[PDB]
Amino acid sequence: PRYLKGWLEDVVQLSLRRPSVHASRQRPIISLNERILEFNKRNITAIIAYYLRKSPRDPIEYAKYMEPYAVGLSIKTEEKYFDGSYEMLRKIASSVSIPILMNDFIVKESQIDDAYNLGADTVLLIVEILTERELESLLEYARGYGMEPLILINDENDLDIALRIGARFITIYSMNFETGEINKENQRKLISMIPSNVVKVPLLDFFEPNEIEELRKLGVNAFMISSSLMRNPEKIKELIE
Repeated sequence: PRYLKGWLEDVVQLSLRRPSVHASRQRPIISLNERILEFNKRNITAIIAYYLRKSPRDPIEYAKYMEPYAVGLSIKTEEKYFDGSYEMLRKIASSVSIPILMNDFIVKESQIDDAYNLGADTVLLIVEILTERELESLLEYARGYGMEPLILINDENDLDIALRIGARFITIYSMNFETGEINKENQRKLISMIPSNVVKVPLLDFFEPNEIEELRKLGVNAFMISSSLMRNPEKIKELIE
């Protein structure tokens, strides 16, 4: 990975030393990008429900609530800052039958092995914390499992590296990791720069209906929604309806 500052460097250090799990996988991969494409074809609004426990609700109950509606779940497995775990990942992936994104700070191959062995269907990769060669190598490694990883971009330089290595599945955070805040203006700009054959997923804390169709008409394939659904989980039924 690169050398970073602040909590993010602590997390990268922690991730580098994270022990690998001895679990072996319990069910097939349920492809997240492919299910999004299927939902697009069928005109079903595609929502990744984003859970996390803490940042710099019961996770199983959340996952079961969202299962009938979400295109996938994002499950945070970073431990120190987000209070995530591998065991919770495992127990969600064994409890619901929709795709699971392992949302973490992946800086080595064994973390992708951990994702596969725990039941996750794909992993997050973050351009900002990796070199281009690392990103490419981790991209190919994930694809070895049948996982198209979800590539996180925060700015146009991140986008350009993602496209340079051939990414096919991108999440647009447009986030300053120092503040945890999303630049929604930049997000719209970046979405408008991504080629049509890349599955594109903005992260939204809140939405309004106007905003959802304006983004759909920019070609967005799915929406990953955090705060609104933690507050009001029932909103995902409205989104599907």
